Amino acid sequence: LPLDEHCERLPYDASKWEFPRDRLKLGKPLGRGAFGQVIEADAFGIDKTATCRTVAVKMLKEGATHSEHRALMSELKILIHIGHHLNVVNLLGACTKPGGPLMVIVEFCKFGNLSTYLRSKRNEFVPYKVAPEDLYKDFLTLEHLICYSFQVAKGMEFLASRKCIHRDLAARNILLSEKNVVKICDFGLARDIYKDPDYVRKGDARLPLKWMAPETIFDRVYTIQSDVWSFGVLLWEIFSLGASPYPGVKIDEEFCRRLKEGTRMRAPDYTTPEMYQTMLDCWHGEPSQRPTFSELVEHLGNLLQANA
Ligand SMILES: COc1cc(Oc2ncnc3cc(OC)c(OC)cc23)ccc1CC(=O)Nc1cnn(C(C)C)c1
Repeated sequence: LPLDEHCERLPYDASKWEFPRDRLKLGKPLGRGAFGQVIEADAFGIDKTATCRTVAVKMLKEGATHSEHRALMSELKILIHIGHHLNVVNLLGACTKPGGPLMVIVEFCKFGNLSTYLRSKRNEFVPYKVAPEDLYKDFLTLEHLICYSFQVAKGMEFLASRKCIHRDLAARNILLSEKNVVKICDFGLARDIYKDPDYVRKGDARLPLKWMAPETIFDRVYTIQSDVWSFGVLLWEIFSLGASPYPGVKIDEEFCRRLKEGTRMRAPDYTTPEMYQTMLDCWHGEPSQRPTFSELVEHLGNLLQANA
C-alpha cells in the first residue's frame, strides 16, 4: 500500500520549505543526467541562521518537458512526506516560485556514490586493522563494510516505516558523507539511464535488471520485499568492493529464466560466510520468505558487535 503511487495529492508547505533563489549560489554540475541534473551549490542560511552551507540541488535541463517538471514536484512532495533520517539524503528546501526552474535542495555528501567510492578504495582494504602499522592509516575494513550495510538497512527500514519503497536500490544510489555516514538517495532523471550500462532495454523502458527481483522482472511487482532483493545485490556490490553484479553473464531472456529457477551469484571476494548467507536470504525466490529490513537491521547490528 505504497504512498509514492499517489504523490499528486501530497502537500507542499511553501511557508516551511521555500528557499529564496537569491540565497542560492549555483556551482559545478555533479552529474549530468538526461532530463535532470544535480549541481553543487552554496546556500546561505538554509538550516542555520546566516551560515553558508554546501548543498546539492536537483533541477531540470534542456530536453525536459512539463511532464518532468510534474515529476520533480512529486519527488519534492515525497521527500517532504518521508522526512529526515541519518541514512536518507535529507531535504533542506526548494525553489518552486514562478520565473525560475523548480529546484530541490538536499544535504551535500562529500564522497559521492558508494559504488565508485568502494571501487576507488579497493586496493586500500584490509579485513582487520593490525597494530601498530595500520593504526594511523585510513584503510577500509570488514567493520566499515558491515557498518555501511547496517546503515543502508536502517535507512530502508525508515523508508518502509514511511510507507515508501525505493524501486532502484543499488550502490550507485547510496551516497557517502563525512564520519562514514551513508545516505540512500535516488538520482532518477539526473542519471542518464540511456547511456548507463546498469540499465537494460526491456520493452519501451530502461530497467536496472541486475538489481530486480524475479517478481519485478516477470510480473512487474514492486514491494518492500523486492527492495530486500535489491538490498542483497547491494550487499554483493559492497563485499565485492564495487564490482558489477553477475560478472561475465549476458543480461538476456536466459538470465531471467535462470534467476526465476533459483540460479544466484557466487560469493564476492571480500565477504564473510554470514554476509554471503545474508545475500542468499535476501535472494529467496518467495518474497514473503526474505528477511524484512527490521530483521536485517537486528542481524547486521549483531554482526557489527561480533566483528568488534
Ligand atoms: C538534490 O537531490 C539529489 C541529489 C543527489 O546527488 C547528491 N546529493 C548529495 N551530494 C552529492 C554529492 C556528489 O558528489 C560529491 C554527487 O555526485 C554525483 C551527488 C550528490 C542525488 C539524489 C537527489 C534526489 C533524491 O535523492 N531524491 C529522492 C527521492 N526519493 N528519495 C528516497 C529518500 C530514496 C530520494
